[PDB]
Amino acid sequence: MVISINQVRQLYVAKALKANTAALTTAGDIVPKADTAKTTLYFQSMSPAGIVASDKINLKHVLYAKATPSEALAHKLVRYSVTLDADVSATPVAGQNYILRLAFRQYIGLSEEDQYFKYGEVIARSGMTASDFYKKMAISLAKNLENKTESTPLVNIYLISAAAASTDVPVTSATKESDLTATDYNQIIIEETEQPWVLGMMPQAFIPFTPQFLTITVDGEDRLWGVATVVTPTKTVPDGHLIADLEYFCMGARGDIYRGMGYPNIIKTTYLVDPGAVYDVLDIHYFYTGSNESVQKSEKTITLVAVDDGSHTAMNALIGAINTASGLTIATL
Amino acid sequence: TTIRIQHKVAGNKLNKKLAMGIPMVRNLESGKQVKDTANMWMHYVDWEVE
Amino acid sequence: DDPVRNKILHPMGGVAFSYRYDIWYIGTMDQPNIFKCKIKGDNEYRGYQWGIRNPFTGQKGNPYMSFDEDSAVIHRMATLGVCVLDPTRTMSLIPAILQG
Amino acid sequence: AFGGWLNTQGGDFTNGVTFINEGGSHEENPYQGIQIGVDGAPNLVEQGEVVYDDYVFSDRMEIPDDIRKEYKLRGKTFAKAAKSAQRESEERPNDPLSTKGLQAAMERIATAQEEARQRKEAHREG
Amino acid sequence: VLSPKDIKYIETMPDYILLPYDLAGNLRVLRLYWKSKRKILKVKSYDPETGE
Amino acid sequence: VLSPKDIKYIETMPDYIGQGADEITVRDGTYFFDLLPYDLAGNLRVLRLYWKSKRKILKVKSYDPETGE
Amino acid sequence: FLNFPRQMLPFSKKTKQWRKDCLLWANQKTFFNYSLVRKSVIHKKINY
Repeated sequence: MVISINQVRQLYVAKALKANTAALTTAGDIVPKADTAKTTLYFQSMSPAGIVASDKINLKHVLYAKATPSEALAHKLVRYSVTLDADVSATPVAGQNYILRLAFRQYIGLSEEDQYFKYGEVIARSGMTASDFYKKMAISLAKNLENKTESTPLVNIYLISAAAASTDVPVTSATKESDLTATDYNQIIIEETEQPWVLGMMPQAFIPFTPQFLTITVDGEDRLWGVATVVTPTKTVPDGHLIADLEYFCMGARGDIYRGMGYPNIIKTTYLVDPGAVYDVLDIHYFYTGSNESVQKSEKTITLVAVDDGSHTAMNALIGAINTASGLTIATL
Repeated sequence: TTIRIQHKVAGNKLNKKLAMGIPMVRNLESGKQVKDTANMWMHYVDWEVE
Repeated sequence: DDPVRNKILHPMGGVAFSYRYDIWYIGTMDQPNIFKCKIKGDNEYRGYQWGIRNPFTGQKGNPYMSFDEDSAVIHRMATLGVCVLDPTRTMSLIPAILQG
Repeated sequence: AFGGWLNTQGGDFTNGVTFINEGGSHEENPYQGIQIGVDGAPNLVEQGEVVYDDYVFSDRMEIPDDIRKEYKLRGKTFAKAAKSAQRESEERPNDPLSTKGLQAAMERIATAQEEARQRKEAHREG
Repeated sequence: VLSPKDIKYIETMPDYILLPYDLAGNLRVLRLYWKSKRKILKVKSYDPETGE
Repeated sequence: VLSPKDIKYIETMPDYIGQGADEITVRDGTYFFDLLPYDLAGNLRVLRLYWKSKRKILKVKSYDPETGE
Repeated sequence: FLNFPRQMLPFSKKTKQWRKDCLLWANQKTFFNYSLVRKSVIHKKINY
């Protein structure tokens, strides 16, 4: 993906801490190097084809040096609690068509003018309980949205019973009426889905929606049918696909600017980030001033990325190594 | 009410020819992405600033 | 009906700004009631500061340098307003879900 | 159109040599030539021949070595030998010395071509 | 050379008895003149009568 | 005498400049921000060099045919 | 547009929209000249 930069951004992956340049053995190692007079900070990093350093950070010219946890870069897949509005009728009115419209907004193109509209439908009948209704509409909402033949995954749709009320039973295009055997269904949960991701060419982007109801007559009045309230999300996508795209962009600042343009003829850069793991980010943002009447700042930033194992041990060892060599107050997260 | 804009490019982009792997598009005033065929990069820089 | 700026949806579908009724012109007024105030003479200042190259104007070699870096910034600015002489000649009708 | 002309400074300056091109040979042309003049009425020229002072240097002939060591020609053809004697005067057409240098050299290849015509006619009639 | 659409724009202008109008009800007329480049051909033609 | 490659150099050139005496803007409506081949007006450096070279020529002594002069 | 629209064209490609793109450029990017043998407009207006 393409990001915005403050005039440059270069990324190093902190796979190891070796404390000196003579112990750099495998690819992706990191030492934070500085001298006794704490005026320059740089990172002798072991690339897959030798040892390489960074631009030399003047420690009087840092602006912010903030390290972020891996929980702060997870997109929370939003949910909606679709229920029966009890003000119109607590029971499904036995003759009406009960239709619900999903209004998607990023479709196959980014603007909110590229839209997509999908529907679920249940004819309500006499004696049909509300639990027999949500058993009948989550199937009809799954047959249109959780289908096998759609172009892109749109939503994930569950049912919530009144007994458990915390676990979600998934409803798909293959689930029948006999598989969902429960008589206390009270809502339909419509959750976002993670879209497909390709390294460098297809960024991590999502499709939002809004469950909108249609009008069903009660005593002559065409009253809107239901209510949809944004309940708190319980599923998040990891940081694996943002940092995997972040090494793909920032390697073109230190290296070749094009990536595959003409393929008998490219410089194959080997990347170090596994896209299947979560990662922490540390951004040392600084500048370069001179000594003249033309002095002021050419602003820069250096991103260091270490692997996150649950309690951020591989990142905090890097912060604990930068704090002693350079003497900065980077907050150990 | 007084508004302002700002955009910055390097001086390297003076006559940088766009070898179009994907065709370079313009953003219209309508919102549509229209296709363009101008090989210079700076035609798509002052068009997005007006 | 523009859904890029209008983000609140109406309960009956569409954006909430679609249900807003505006009668801009009530009768004739003998002068323009709504007009776009623009300053006479304030053309927008197209203004570039640059260094040794200028990628916009296409100038190689600069006699008067602002600074010493390969850069070229555009600065443009416009002073602008509008005026409605008689807002009592104009009746509106706004949905309350736009919250005034 | 570059044929023996110096089109510079808005003006069209010639040294006298007419590079008659673009037509073709005598037998390829509808008219059978460029018909430069009707002054013999069919005065017909081809794509290779050059003209100086209404004298035509033929491209069909060749340069014998007995009239190469004398008269001091440089090209392989009489047309290509008149195309090399004008190389100095084609860039300085108003020069007094070069217009003397061109007129003196064109009379030599005139006497070089006329000697080749009489020695050929003696060969065929003999 | 004015089309009947362009007479209406002169006609529908607001009664003022970047900026298309004046406060004397006038019209901003911008004449632009430029020197474009055009492709011509220089042809050298042997006249049939003389040779010039 | 100009080639069409040389017209393409003439065509791609500066022809507009911008305001002139982060920029601080002063003066209100009239905002004021606070051997090279173009003139910052859209002109071209026509440098013309005239020089006296050397030419080898010959002085030749000949005789008039009719009188021995 | 970036500059004045390309003048090194054949005559058939100087269509209705090529001439209008030329004239729309004069509407926008023709207010500020480093005139080499003229004074400023604010200087001349003070003189009158």
